[PDB]
Amino acid sequence: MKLVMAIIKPFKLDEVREALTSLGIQGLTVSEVKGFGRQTEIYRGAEYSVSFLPKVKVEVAVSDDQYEQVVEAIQKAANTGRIGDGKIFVLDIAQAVRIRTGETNTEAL
Amino acid sequence: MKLVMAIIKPFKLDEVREALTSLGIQGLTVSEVKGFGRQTEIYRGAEYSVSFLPKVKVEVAVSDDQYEQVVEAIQKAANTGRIGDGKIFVLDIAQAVRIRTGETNTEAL
Amino acid sequence: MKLVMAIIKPFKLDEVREALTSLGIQGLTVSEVKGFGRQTEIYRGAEYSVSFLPKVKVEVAVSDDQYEQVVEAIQKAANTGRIGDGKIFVLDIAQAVRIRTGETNTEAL
Ligand SMILES: Nc1ncnc2c1ncn2[C@@H]1O[C@H](COP(=O)(O)OP(=O)(O)O)[C@@H](O)[C@H]1O
Ligand SMILES: Nc1ncnc2c1ncn2[C@@H]1O[C@H](COP(=O)(O)OP(=O)(O)O)[C@@H](O)[C@H]1O
Ligand SMILES: Nc1ncnc2c1ncn2[C@@H]1O[C@H](COP(=O)(O)OP(=O)(O)O)[C@@H](O)[C@H]1O
Repeated sequence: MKLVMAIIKPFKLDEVREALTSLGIQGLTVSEVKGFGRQTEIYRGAEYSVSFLPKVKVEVAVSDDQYEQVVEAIQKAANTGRIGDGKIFVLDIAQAVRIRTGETNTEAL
Repeated sequence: MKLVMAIIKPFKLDEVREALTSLGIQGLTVSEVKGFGRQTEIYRGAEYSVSFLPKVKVEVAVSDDQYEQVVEAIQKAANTGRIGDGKIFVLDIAQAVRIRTGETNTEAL
Repeated sequence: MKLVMAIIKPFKLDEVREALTSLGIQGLTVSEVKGFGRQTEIYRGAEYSVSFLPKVKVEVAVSDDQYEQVVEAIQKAANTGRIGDGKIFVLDIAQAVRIRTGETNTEAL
C-alpha cells in the first residue's frame, strides 16, 4: 500500500478528482495549504511573510498495483507547464483500517 | 516509531482524544480536511465541486510498542457503523526530535 | 529522499523559513493545525474542547544528503526552550515527481 501525496494548484482539484474517478479511485482527502517555492514586510526587526501561495494537498491511499497509474493520472491532470504546478510524493503505508467495519489493508481502501 | 494518521468524522474528535488520553497519549496534531468518497455545478465547461464533506485528520507519533493499541482505540472511538466513518493509516517514522530539548526518537514523543 | 515534517509555534515560521533558505531549501508546504499536548466545556453529557493551541505544520521533501542538516536547522530556528515548541518527524519518500516537467526523484525536489 502507498500514500500518494500531491501538492497542486487549487484550480486543478476538480480535474484531478475526475482523472482519479475514471480510474475507480473516488476516496481521497484534501487539505488547504500554503506554498513557498521558486511578499514580505519588515516589522520590528524581522522580515514577515505577508502573502502566500494557496495550494491544495491531495492524499490518497492506494494499493501497490494502483499507485503508478494514480501518480501518472495526477501528473497529467494537474500539469499546466507553468511554474508552481507542484509535486507528487509517494510514501509507504504499513497498515490500514476502515473505521466502519474493521477491515484491514487492501480491503480497507 | 510509527505515525498513525486517522481521518474521522469531526464530531468524533473529542471521543478519540479521550480514548487516547486513557492510554497515556495526549500529544496529537489535528488538521481540518475535506473528504471525497462513497454536489457539483457545471460552469463554463466543467463540473465544479460546490459541497464538501468535512473531516478531521488526527496525526499521532507513537512507539512501536504503542501503535497497535492506538489504532484499536481510535477505531473503537471513531466508529458509528454508518458510511463515512473514515480510515486509519500507519506509516513508519525514521527519526524524531523534540524541538525544546533536542531529545530524539522514543524520548521525543 | 525524506519528508521532514515539523510542528512548530506559528510565530516561528518566518525564522524557520529563513534558516531553510540559507541552506538552499526554499520549497516547502505549510499547513495550519491544532495542537493537543502537555479548555473544555461539559454539554449534554460530554466534555467538549472549546480552546485549541494553534500550530504550523511544515513539510519539506529533501534528499538523503540534505535531511540531517534540515532537521538541525529547523530545530535550532524553532526552539524557544519553553513548552510547546513542537516536534520534527522524518519519513521516507519512495518516489517523487515534479508535475510541471515529469522529472523524478532528486531532480524533482
Ligand atoms: N521540496 C519540497 N517539499 C515540499 N513541498 C514542496 C517542495 N517543492 C515544492 N513544494 C510545494 O510545491 C509548490 C510549487 O513549487 P515551485 O518550486 O514553486 O514550482 P515547481 O514545482 O513548478 O518548480 C510550492 O509552493 C510548495 O507548496
Ligand atoms: N483511499 C483513501 N485515501 C485517502 N482518504 C480516504 C480514502 N478512502 C476514504 N478516505 C477518507 O475517508 C472518508 C470516508 O470515506 P468513505 O468511502 O466515504 O466511507 P467509508 O470509509 O465508510 O467507506 C473520505 O471522505 C476521505 O476523507
Ligand atoms: N506524539 C505526537 N504526535 C503528534 N503530534 C505531537 C506529538 N507530541 C506533540 N505533538 C504536537 O506538538 C505540540 C507540542 O507538544 P507538547 O507536548 O505540548 O510540547 P513539547 O513538545 O515541548 O513537550 C502539540 O500541540 C502537538 O501539535
